[PDB]
Amino acid sequence: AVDTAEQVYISSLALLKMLKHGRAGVPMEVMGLMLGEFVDDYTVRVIDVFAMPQSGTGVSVEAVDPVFQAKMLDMLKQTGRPEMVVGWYHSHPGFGCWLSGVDINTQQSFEALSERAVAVVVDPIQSVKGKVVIDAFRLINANMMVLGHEPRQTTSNLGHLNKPSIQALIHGLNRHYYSITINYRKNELEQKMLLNLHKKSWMEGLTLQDYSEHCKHNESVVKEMLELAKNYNKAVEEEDKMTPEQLAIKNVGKQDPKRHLEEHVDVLMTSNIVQCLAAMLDTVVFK
Amino acid sequence: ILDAGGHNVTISLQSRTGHTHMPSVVGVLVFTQFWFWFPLSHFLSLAYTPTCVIGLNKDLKMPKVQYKSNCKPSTFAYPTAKAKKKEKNPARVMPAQLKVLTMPETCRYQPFKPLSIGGIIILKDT
Amino acid sequence: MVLESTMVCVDNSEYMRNGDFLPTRLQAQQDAVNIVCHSKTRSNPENNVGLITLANDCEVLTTLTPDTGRILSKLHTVQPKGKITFCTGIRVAHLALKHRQGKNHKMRIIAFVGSPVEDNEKDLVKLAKRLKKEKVNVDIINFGEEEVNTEKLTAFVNTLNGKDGTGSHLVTVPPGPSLADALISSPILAG
Ligand SMILES: [Zn+2]
Repeated sequence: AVDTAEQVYISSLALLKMLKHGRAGVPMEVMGLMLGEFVDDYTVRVIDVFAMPQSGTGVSVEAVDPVFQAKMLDMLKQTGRPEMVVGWYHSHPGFGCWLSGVDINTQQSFEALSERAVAVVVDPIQSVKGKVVIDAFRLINANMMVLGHEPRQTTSNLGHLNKPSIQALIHGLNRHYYSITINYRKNELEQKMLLNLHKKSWMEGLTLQDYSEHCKHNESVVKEMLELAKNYNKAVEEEDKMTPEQLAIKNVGKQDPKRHLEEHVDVLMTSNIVQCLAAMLDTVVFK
Repeated sequence: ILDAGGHNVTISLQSRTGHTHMPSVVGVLVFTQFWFWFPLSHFLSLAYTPTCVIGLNKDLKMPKVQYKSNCKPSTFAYPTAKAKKKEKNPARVMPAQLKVLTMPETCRYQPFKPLSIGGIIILKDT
Repeated sequence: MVLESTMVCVDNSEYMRNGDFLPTRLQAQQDAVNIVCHSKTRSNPENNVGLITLANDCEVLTTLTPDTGRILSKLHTVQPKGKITFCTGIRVAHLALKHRQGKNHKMRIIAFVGSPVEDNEKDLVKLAKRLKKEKVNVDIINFGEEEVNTEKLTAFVNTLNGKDGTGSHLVTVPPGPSLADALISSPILAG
């Protein structure tokens, strides 16, 4: 009846099980289920995500195992929080994560049982790092053809959700379906430690080891790559001295520059690793 | 916005005296983001302040006074010899037209205080 | 039916390996586990019963479950050699009772003491007041040879609960030859 702008509060554990259950099935599409609690119409939260087993029927409404749901909810009853089920999700690793005919064929069953049952799709392929990726879907009611199809009010999260407008074939589903907004709730302490957990890559493994491993190598065979860098000095800069003369012939910039800029400045930043970490030897060797 | 108050009133965040207007600033800063809360668009009505020349002499009594403005009628158009204004319902006026207008010389009611800006001011019977 | 979780405790003390209870206390307490698991089965289907070894190191090999099949498997080849340890034997089953998923089941423990224990009266009265705070009702059945007309155990059951608490009952082996079924015949009819 009443419709208002919707927001999905997600837990980091939910997103982890999302992409983990979707990565283990690549290329094959898997089928999960969404877990959470319905607070009201205009706000919704997914506090947990669990994965359904893969069967021979493929992705289908029959793929959900009832005895698996009974034993899982029993295992959730002995777990700290036994919250009620909400909706379903299925990964689409092989393509642009659009709902198929079987996805709506199970959607009238999930909307039958559960009032909302928001459908979520996730794919690893789109971006390796800096995008939410995933997806969002909700089935609009076909019984609403009488009234208008264009809510909500407080368009803030709506008009901002539509953008990019998500291609054509995806927004070809904007007829009969509509997306839903996703925000990351904190839970700042865990988000901060898990932030540093992946920062162990580019910072250091222990925040000590890996750049003490930079104290292990430490110019060692690292001058071999300086010899290849000084071979990049000779190579790139012997054709860099041909550039300014040619600039005087053609008069002047061909736009350009060749770039052929910066580069070995970073090699000199490794020379800052040379001077610093070797200056540590005076502290290491003496007392 | 452009037609607010039938073009007779507008938003003023700075009074001529040099003090800031609290309900207009408060009105527009809560009006900043209307997307989150739609009714916030109604709070901008507080930012609307009347711009008019009020010829009220004192108390309830309303004198009949008309004074001259030196600007051309092209500036008076709101989609010369003398302007026709109230005589205080006051009449609308532009902040740029307040410096060119002059108190009536031959009228029975003349202001004791030099007339510069609009609003409600004293008008003395002479 | 009555809601509760009964934790049976077999007596693995070295004094329990004798055949005074025909044919042997191993099969005698096995039938004791048989009659307590089948009675609790005939009592309520929701009752889950595990086992715990009291003597030497206390370890529950069978997680609390309504099915006694794995319990009957552990009754064989149990190797009940060791010195009886009391104070830890009740608390180890108390921790197994705090792992129950459902909180509507009352905490209940049944144990068999067939050996003289070195547990001081101060330790059993500290466990008595601790069980008073934890509400746990323990029904003990004394087998084997021990102090004639056991006192510290009788005073343990007495001081364990009160008002009513209906209750903790102690069944001591009579000083005479009898079958194990005759010893457990009284508790199965009335606690
Ligand atoms: Zn599919």
